[PDB]
Amino acid sequence: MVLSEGEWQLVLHVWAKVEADVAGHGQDILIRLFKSHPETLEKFDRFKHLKTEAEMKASEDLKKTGVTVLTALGAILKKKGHHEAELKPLAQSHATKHKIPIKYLEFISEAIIHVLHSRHPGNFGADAQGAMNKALELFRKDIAAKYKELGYQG
Ligand code: HEM
Repeated sequence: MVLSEGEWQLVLHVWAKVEADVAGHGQDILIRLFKSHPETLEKFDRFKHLKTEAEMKASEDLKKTGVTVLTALGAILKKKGHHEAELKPLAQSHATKHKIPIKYLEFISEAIIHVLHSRHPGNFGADAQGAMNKALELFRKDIAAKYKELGYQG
């Protein structure tokens, strides 16, 4: 697929707001994911044991991971499609080391869209949510293709 420049503009415009508070958006998105699809919290050996949202909010580890995720995703979105090199290392560790199914990446894409919408309603109308969705779908289609080349396709 190929996003038009106007769609990338809408995606990078709302992402610039996310970047004013990366750690906070990171926390929100992961808790959103773990509350919605708790089985995903099992993939994290570091803080699998967290029982409640309050515990999750107080975990420094969870907040660092959220920043690592968002920093890596933002470097991929900024490429505007030319992300081949950033994807490789990412696909290899999630398919071989952590064993993350494509399905789970759909769940987090869903959590990212939920949070942008709640935090940024003015910059996240229907056209901007459509563009973000296109950008995340593109990301998942290329990572799934790389999983396949790596022998995992989950
Ligand atoms: C926007 C999607 C995602 C991005 C960009 C992302 C990015 C990253 C990055 C950069 C790291 C650190 C380096 C590495 O291990 O390769 C990481 C580690 C990890 N990721 Fe992801 N990830 C994504 C989705 C997920 C999902 C959906 C799961 C879980 C259901 C997952 C599970 C993990 C685990 C278990 C680790 C290790 C955590 C720790 O021990 O430090 N990731 N991820």
